[PDB]
Amino acid sequence: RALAENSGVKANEVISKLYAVHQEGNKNVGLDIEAEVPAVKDMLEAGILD
Amino acid sequence: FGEVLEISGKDYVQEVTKAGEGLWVILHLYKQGIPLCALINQHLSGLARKFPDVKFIKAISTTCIPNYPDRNLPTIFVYLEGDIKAQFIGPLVFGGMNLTRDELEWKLSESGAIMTDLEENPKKPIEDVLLSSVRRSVLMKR
Amino acid sequence: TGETIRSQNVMAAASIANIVKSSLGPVGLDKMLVDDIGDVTITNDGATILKLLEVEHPAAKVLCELADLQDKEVGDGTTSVVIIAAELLKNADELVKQKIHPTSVISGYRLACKEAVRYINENLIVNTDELGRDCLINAAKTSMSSKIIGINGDFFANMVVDAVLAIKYTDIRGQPRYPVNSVNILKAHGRSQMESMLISGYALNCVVGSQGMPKRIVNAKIACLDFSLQKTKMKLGVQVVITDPEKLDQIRQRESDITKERIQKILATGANVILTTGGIDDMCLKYFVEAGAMAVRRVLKRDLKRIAKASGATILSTLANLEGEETFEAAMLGQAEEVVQERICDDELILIKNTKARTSASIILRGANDFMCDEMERSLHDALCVVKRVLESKSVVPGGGAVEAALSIYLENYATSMGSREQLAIAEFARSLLVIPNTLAVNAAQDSTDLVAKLRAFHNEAQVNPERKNLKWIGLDLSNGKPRDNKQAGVFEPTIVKVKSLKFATEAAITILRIDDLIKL
Amino acid sequence: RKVQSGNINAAKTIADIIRTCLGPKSMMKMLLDPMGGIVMTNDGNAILREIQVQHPAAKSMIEISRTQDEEVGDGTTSVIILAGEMLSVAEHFLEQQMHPTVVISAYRKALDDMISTLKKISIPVDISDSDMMLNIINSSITTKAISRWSSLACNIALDAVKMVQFEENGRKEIDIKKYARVEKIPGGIIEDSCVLRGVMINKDVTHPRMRRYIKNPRIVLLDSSLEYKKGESQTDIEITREEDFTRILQMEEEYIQQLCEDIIQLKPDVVITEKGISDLAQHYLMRANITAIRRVRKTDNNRIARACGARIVSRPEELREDDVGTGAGLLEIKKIGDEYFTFITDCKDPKACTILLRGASKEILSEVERNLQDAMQVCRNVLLDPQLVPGGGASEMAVAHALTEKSKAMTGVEQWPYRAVAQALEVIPRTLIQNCGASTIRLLTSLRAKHTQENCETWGVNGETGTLVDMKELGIWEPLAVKLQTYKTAVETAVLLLRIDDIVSGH
Ligand SMILES: Nc1ncnc2c1ncn2[C@@H]1O[C@H](COP(=O)(O)OP(=O)(O)O)[C@@H](O)[C@H]1O
Ligand SMILES: Nc1ncnc2c1ncn2[C@@H]1O[C@H](COP(=O)(O)OP(=O)(O)O)[C@@H](O)[C@H]1O
Repeated sequence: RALAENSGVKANEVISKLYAVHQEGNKNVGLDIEAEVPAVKDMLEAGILD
Repeated sequence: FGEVLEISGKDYVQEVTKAGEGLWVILHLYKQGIPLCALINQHLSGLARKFPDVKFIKAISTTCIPNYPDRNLPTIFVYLEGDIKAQFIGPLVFGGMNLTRDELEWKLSESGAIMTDLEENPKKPIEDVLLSSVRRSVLMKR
Repeated sequence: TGETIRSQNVMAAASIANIVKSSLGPVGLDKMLVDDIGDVTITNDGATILKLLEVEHPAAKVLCELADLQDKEVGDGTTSVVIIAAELLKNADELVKQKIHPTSVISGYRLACKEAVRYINENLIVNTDELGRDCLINAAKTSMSSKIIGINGDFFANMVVDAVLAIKYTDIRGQPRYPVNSVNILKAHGRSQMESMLISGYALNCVVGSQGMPKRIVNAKIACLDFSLQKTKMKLGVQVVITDPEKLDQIRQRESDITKERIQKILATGANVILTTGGIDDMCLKYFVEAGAMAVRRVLKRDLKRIAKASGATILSTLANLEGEETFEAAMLGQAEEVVQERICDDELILIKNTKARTSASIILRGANDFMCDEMERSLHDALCVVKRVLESKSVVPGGGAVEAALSIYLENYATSMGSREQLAIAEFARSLLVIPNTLAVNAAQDSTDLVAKLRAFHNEAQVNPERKNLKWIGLDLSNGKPRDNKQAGVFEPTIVKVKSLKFATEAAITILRIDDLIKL
Repeated sequence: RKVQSGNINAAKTIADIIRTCLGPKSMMKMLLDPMGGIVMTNDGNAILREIQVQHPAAKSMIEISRTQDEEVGDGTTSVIILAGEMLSVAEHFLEQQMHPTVVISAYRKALDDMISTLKKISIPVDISDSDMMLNIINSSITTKAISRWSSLACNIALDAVKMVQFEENGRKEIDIKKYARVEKIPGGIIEDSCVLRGVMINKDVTHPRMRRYIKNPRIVLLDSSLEYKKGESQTDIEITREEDFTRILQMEEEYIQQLCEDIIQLKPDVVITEKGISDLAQHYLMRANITAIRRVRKTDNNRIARACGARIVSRPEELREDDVGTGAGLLEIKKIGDEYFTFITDCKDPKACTILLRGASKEILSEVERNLQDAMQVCRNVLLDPQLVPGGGASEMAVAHALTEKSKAMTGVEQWPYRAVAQALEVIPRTLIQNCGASTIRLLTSLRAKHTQENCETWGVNGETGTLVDMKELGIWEPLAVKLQTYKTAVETAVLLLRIDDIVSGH
């Protein structure tokens, strides 16, 4: 929610999209404009780990 | 007749000193910004179109009693051309915004003696709990 | 003074224009109005709110007067004019404050309106029917609210188009008139909703309590009667001065012996069944059944009026009172072709085949909720209004908010190509035109900033590359926030209404801008 | 977005007044008077009628509750509580982003799901026997009333309900309000109440001279157009002198003479008259082989308009040959008691029987009146739909569980308002537990853990102890149409209060 509210769009639709795809655990909202509303990206092949 | 009419000061001071006999007159006041005045005016206009036997007067508060206080609410003055017997002072005797023609014709009881069996239940009160219970217990045991 | 009163008038006009702003289109909230008495009225109409509202400003008063004058002659389009005038005023306020003579911006607005009218008049549609009223699959689904049934809507659309295209009317001798509108309805309960039939000739009221007519032969022509004979008084026509106690018991036989010649003259040539309302006796029918003349009961005033206005057989030309000893003419004789009582929906109603002048279709509903009578009625009303408005006038425009963008682009291009003193006025007039799509997108709970941008980007391609003029005219949608082509399934609108609305808005803006001061001079 | 908040604030304020007045163990309110009076009562209707508010939403809710109480008669208290709870759980939590669009669709879907769940849980019943109906009536009427002569009263009410129905034609229309009244006469034993034809006649018939006795004639009533008028439509004759007055008597003779050759073929009797009584004209009228009565009030008018079917129109003479008066009707003026009583039996429009009770003072009158009223209301609410639902707090839990399961299975976007409106149905059990005097959290948790096993939807909370008991052993059942009407009214009120934009003034 804090990551989606500090970008430019809302956070309810992002949460609904993240909860509606699948329980894979490798999906997260991006940073570009083409990744705010869909928020369907695979961060495993990009290189974003913690 | 059967309809209200705007009155002035000369006609009022003439009707006061006229002193007739069996002529019924009902005068009312008027105030701006109060929906109760318009409601009672509509009620009187609807009632006057059924019993053409009593004169109605719709006076303005700025024409009578120039030095009026704050508690000078528009009331109803029923006169017998120089007789005083009913002075409905205070809107608490009615109910407020829940007023109808039956309550008006029951509170009047002087401009058309018909009595449509309204004296048996003019207004439904609030029945008590303890008083009614003890009354029923006294009546049943004796 | 000078500018302060003008700013106050502009602020008042902008404040009075924000009340009917959240009520444009079919999707809108309701508004409550109190008469300072105790009664509240809930309505969401653009005209009822403006009609029932108190005013105290001269500019607001003249604006309401102009709106009423426009609505007295134009059907719809009385809400967007106020918003257009408010936007024009709020855009010209900055121009006036930027040290510009109001005459210059007035002339610029006039030139922009003239150019817009000239560009609009060159973009119309010549054809009135496209593959049977927009393929008869798209012109009926958008004009019908489908909330409980929509799987078998194709059959309903086919029935509607067949009822509205087959029957026509012509009476002005100059243009085809609108077809039938007050068609007969029959609300049924507990029937097969997956099956419907269409028959010709409307039926009258159901005869209940007097169905003792052995109808076994095919008739031809019928008649009609407004009054009804009776031994005693009951309706109008009975005299009150003649006092005869020993004559009321034999007045029925005398009336029958008098009307025997009329009954024989009716039975001659070709007429049998007569139409008599309630108030007749049973002895006359039993006495006339031996010759071949009968009478159908259960006749109301609505059926009599429909019969008089359909076939044209009037009765007032000859009969007017209870005196049945009038002349025998063909005016009070219902010239028909075939009157039979077939077995439909387990009932026996009057079925008139091959009706002169008009030929209505019996629309019988199915067993469902009582709200079905208001489902197809609005669609039929919209269809007849469309076919009666676009017939004599071929000046229609597709879509609802797909023309303002092109108009603004053309006005901006004209202002850029002009290069005179009236350059910023045309630009402001073009900018003050995107207030309807934005409001429609806001009221639809969508993003207007992206929708208007996409619409402008799609409309700029049609003007940059001249390829066609009929296609590439997409607009907005009501179901979702996606651009849809308003041509294959859109609803056209009369262009004369929009032209008159724009002219009235421009005139109101000019009149308001021409007002200097309101001080008592 | 401040008008909706101010509206729901007043809605919750109004709803949080008669909240502790539900169930057998209810509290009592007290209202003071500005003059110096105090009245204690436990009826929410009196408090709602005596209150005076200034917000339009409160007045609209009061009018809706009054209409619901006048149309049905049972279930006009929980509607406001449910509406306030739904408002406080939906608008006061899901309006931070301002989106009043999908909430209406969510409410409609929730209402449809609740209707489907309540329809797919009902059980059939039979109306052949009479003991089961009497037992159901006695179980539903055991609220806050006396118990001494309730069986006979309920049996008489059931008989009157089963006898007053005659307007059947496919729609099943039942009218007992303006079709069956109540009569009272003191004197005699109190154990003789039954049903009779019922004629509103006390001291209206006046016969100064002694004539023949009425056995079984054929009375055909006419109209009321023989008063102090000027004629039919012209002012040719008037009542201004003493001589010309008796001239009207001659005309009165004609007023019957032509009738002797009109539709008068069964020889009627009394006629309705509003004005016209004397010591000389009445004698001639009685000698003219006809009788006339006077003194007609509103009750007699309603009786002749419902039972006989008398209309009001400007047509006294020359009517239909077979209008009214079809059948042998006896009219013997009995001397039972102390007043004149008429028993018009076997005439036009049957199945219009009234009650006959002989009590004592006014307390007996009031108690039998309220008993008949509540028994007839219960019988009408039961016979309207032969479907019973186990109440007490068992169907709401199952409905909420089904709604939660459907919301979890659909996996939609607007699931939050759906869950909020589904979890806002456990207000009645919580109020019952609070009124009983126990823990409202542990009992609710136990009920939720019990209403999720296998085949368990009739376990409610006892309204007298405070424990979970099965409804199959107690006997608490409710009708089906009342719950559906309550839910529909609550949904309509929520939709109306949620679609309020701005409020202005006008004329
Ligand atoms: N199906 C639709 N698609 C797009 N726009 C629509 C549709 N239906 C109605 N509208 C828009 O809704 C508006 C309704 O305006 P209306 O309330 O009739 O104005 P007025 O109140 O002045 O008559 C129209 O301007 C039209 O553009
Ligand atoms: N013996 C009982 N066991 C369980 N529940 C009961 C019992 N008696 C009454 N109740 C509950 O108390 C409630 C009383 O509601 P009531 O005050 O009559 O509503 P209203 O005021 O709308 O008529 C009923 O809904 C019923 O479920």
